[PDB]
Amino acid sequence: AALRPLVKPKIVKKRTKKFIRHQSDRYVKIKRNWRKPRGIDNRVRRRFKGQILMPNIGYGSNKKTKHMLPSGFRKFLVHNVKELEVLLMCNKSYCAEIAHNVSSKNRKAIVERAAQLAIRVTNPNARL
Amino acid sequence: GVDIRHNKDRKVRRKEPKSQDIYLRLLVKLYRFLARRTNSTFNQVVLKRLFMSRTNRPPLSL
Amino acid sequence: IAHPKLGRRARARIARGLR
Amino acid sequence: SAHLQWMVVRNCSSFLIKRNKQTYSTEPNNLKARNSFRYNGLIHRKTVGVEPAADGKGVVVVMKRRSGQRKPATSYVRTTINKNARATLSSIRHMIRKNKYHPDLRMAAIRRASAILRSQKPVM
Amino acid sequence: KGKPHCSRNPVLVRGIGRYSRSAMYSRKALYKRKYAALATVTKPVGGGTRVVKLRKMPRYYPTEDVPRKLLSHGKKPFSQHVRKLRASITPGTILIILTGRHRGKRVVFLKQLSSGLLLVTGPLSLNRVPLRRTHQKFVIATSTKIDISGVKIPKHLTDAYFKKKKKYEITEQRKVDQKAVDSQILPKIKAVPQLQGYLRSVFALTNGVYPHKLVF
Amino acid sequence: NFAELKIKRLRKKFAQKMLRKARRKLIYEKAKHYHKEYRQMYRTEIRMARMARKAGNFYVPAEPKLAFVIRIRGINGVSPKVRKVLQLLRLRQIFNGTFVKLNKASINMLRIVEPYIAWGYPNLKSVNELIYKRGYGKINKKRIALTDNTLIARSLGKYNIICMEDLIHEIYTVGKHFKEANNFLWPFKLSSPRGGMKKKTTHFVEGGDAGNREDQINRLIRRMN
Amino acid sequence: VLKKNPLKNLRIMLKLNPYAKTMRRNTILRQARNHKLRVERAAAALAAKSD
RNA sequence: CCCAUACCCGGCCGUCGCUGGCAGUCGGCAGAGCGAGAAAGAGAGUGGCGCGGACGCUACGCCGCGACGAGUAGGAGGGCCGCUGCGGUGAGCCUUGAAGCCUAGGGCGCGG
RNA sequence: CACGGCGCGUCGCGGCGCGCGCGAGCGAGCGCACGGGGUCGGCGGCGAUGUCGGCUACCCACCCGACCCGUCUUGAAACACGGACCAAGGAGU
RNA sequence: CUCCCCCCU
RNA sequence: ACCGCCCCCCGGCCGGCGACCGGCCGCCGCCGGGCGCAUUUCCACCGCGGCGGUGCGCCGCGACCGGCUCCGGGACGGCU
Ligand SMILES: [Mg+2]
Ligand SMILES: [Mg+2]
Ligand SMILES: [Mg+2]
Ligand SMILES: [Mg+2]
Ligand SMILES: [Mg+2]
Ligand SMILES: [Mg+2]
Ligand SMILES: [Mg+2]
Ligand SMILES: [Mg+2]
Ligand SMILES: [Mg+2]
Ligand SMILES: [Mg+2]
Ligand SMILES: [Mg+2]
Ligand SMILES: [Mg+2]
Ligand SMILES: [Mg+2]
Ligand SMILES: [Mg+2]
Ligand SMILES: [Mg+2]
Ligand SMILES: [Mg+2]
Repeated sequence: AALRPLVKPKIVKKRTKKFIRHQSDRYVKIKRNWRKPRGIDNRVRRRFKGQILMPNIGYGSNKKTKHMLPSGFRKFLVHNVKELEVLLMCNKSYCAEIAHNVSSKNRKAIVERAAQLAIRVTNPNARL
Repeated sequence: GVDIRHNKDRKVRRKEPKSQDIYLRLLVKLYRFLARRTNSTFNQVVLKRLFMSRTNRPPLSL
Repeated sequence: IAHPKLGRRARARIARGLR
Repeated sequence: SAHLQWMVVRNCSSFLIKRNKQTYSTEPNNLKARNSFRYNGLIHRKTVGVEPAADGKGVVVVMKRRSGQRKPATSYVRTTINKNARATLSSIRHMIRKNKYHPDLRMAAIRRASAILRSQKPVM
Repeated sequence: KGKPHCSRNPVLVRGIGRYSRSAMYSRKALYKRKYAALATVTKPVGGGTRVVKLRKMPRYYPTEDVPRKLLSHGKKPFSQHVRKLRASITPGTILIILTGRHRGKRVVFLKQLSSGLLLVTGPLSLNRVPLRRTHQKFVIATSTKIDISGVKIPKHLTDAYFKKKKKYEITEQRKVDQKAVDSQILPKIKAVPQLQGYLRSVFALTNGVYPHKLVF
Repeated sequence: NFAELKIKRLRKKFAQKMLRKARRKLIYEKAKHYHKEYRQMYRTEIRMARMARKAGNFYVPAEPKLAFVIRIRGINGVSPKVRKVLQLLRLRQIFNGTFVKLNKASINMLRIVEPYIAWGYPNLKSVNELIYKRGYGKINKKRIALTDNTLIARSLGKYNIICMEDLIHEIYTVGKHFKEANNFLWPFKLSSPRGGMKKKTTHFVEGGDAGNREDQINRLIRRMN
Repeated sequence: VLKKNPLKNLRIMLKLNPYAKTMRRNTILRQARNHKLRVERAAAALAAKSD
């Protein structure tokens, strides 16, 4: 029975696959990170049929559900206890995440404070 | 497909002062409100001239 | 009658007559 | 004045934290903990704050006084309320409304007080 | 005061009346119908008296709340939806259940219920189905009918009666109601030759026969 | 106080309500008169043709004054002159349509762009359906769907057009302010012709769809809207 | 504002043009009367043919 | 009868235009409007109980309507994209484990 | 029949049109809906060591599509040139 | 917010 | 010596003390302590109780309303 957001709308994504850089499968030196091809003969650049799609602004998600976690909350990164009280009034829509550098000794305190303050934490048992 | 041209689609006039100082921006806030909630066009002209650049606001002699 | 200016008195007339 | 220092501090505050497409404000007397002209607790002459009591139970309400604007030591008056939730909220509401003291923060102060109170109640 | 009269115009078509504005002004006889121009309770206490305020303020406001909704008109709860029935379905008709546990069993239909479900039963003495509800979409209505206009079914049975509770035990009330209905239904179907065996049988599709071709 | 102010509020409210009722009655009677006028016009041609036949002579009806034009070719590869005429006629998109009043200038202008348009003489029912279903108004340089009479009444109040009936009557009869009414009317965006076309490239006379079809434009409209 | 079709929405059509209601009422009544007249005339003609 | 990224209807992203709207959060010290076919005052005046009412507004913000969106050479804008160092600031993080590296784990962003 | 009061009625052509007063332009309630964008005040099942959910990402299968990039060029998949692969460095200061 | 009449439960 | 400007003292006005107040009085609010003593006030639990808001663990179905579409069946009328 985790804490639930104020409203849980139906998140719809126009696309879920990652945008793969052209010819990144043929070579290891070509990273998967997207780069717009600029060759004069490039099929991907010229938008030929059955080729790798290029990211447009048209794929942008709607503003109402943008950046929402599947649980319905929005992420916010915290490093210590004091930053947790910032989310006191952004309670029913914004969840907290402990930064990976935080030691377990402080992590337990942060998670217990969040338990008091009724703020959801997406990684509450990250060190046990 | 629509038979139109997009060359002059975007107008170039200034929406806000390029300057970054705060006093002029406060004046701009006040005269924005005055222009949009008053029918007098003097406020509109003054706000437009507030937006302008230095070379477009030449000094006036006594 | 439908004219806002000249039809005011006629509108008053029919409104009172309905009573 | 007030708008002047707001223009000064809207983007260059030590209390400003901006990350994850968000922005938050940190200074003490700021309900909702967010960067805005209304809720900034250091700019306005009349300011309301709600904090948890130093003791484990209760709520401290802080009101900015009118005279000592440039005297930080004697500028805030603090009152501790330690009662049931309904009467605590009623007292805060009366203090905000019947004093005509920054009425736009009435609901924000009530919401923040309610929260602090719940936090103070033992967990399940 | 004044007894509420019925509407003076029959509905010609939905949303259009038979008589016009002047005909209505005449029929209503409006030419002679002209017209012209809590939160506190005092209680004694053993002190004195206290003005207790019912509807007291809440002791907790949530961190944030959703706004109201815009108003819409054409949307009504399921209780007062208008109920539709297929023309081919009349009391005393044989239906073929298509989706229940009783797949393809020929069943006699009795009454349309209040929520739109069909109150159906083939006497469980022969085809083994009790008083039951069935959606009108999930049944095939064949063109064979018996005459049940002269039978009485209890008025106490309804959707509240057939609503599921909470192992399911059949009640003596269920048994007696089923007996009361079937004691009148069975002789009617026994009059028609070769109808009891027809109801006992189960509908099925063999190769070479197609629903769009075969008529029922 | 305000013992008079409160009653004045509802006095103003009642005055506005009575004004609205009077306006509704006015437009209702104007619609009835327009229906009578349409019936009269329809029967007059029949009467004249009958009397001419009885006398043994011929009655040539008046040349139509209103035409409907639909663009039936794309944007790619258009001669500059044809492009300019299409821009002037406000057909910048395939399966756009508009009304044109007829004279020597309109005849020659349409002749220039015959291969790109299908045009004809619209029927009263066609005008009604086009105005009611696809009719949007050009208010404040914005395409606004006409869902209330006040939108028409403001843009064309000075020309005594105050509702859909005035707009339709003025368009169909080519009134004194037909130019203003048509310009206020945004170009119609018609769907593709259900059932297909015969042949887009060639002329209607030789079995195609381009060019002038006298009254078959109504058949075309029935499937294009 | 969502644009509904006046040609299919009776009250939208009435909002835009009130006289449409009287038109539709008149045509419905006229059609019903004409159909009744034709039916009775056909019945009388059949009776006369039988005679 | 079949179907294109064409046309029609709908949703969503963005751009442009309206140089559009909002400082009116005017509350027991109050009275909750400026959508309504018609340039302009819910004009001011003088004589015949229960103490109560959501969100807002980083105005470089928020909100509403329309139209539109191909692109080499090239031009411009925005990047809470990224790398290294410096002045400030986070009563920041860290041997109860930083940097770096690996991952069939959970996610965000159109993308970096 | 989107007709409905009384008057003074010429505000008038012969009555209709069409003006001036009538506490002076304030009657109220309920109800239904083809009425400024969907609701149900409607329901049914399956859930503890074998089952429920996991767009994407791991592997595999199938149908459709699909020629290797960069470059000069009117024209590149080219029987045009550079390129085995990987790491680091590398060019409008 | 006038008054009657008719029919079915 | 004269003129201009500025600082200080005194006298008289105007304005502000919301980038800048003290005392007195009045009104209101809050807090601490008594008065108050339980048909008031508060805390916790139960009902498969109701209203309102948000949602269903997963898989499904139905109903009516509206928008946009494709199609079918009737009936009426006009030029003819
Ligand atoms: Mg090329
Ligand atoms: Mg386009
Ligand atoms: Mg340009
Ligand atoms: Mg071509
Ligand atoms: Mg077809
Ligand atoms: Mg050609
Ligand atoms: Mg569209
Ligand atoms: Mg582009
Ligand atoms: Mg790997
Ligand atoms: Mg293939
Ligand atoms: Mg080369
Ligand atoms: Mg070249
Ligand atoms: Mg060679
Ligand atoms: Mg070479
Ligand atoms: Mg080589
Ligand atoms: Mg490198």
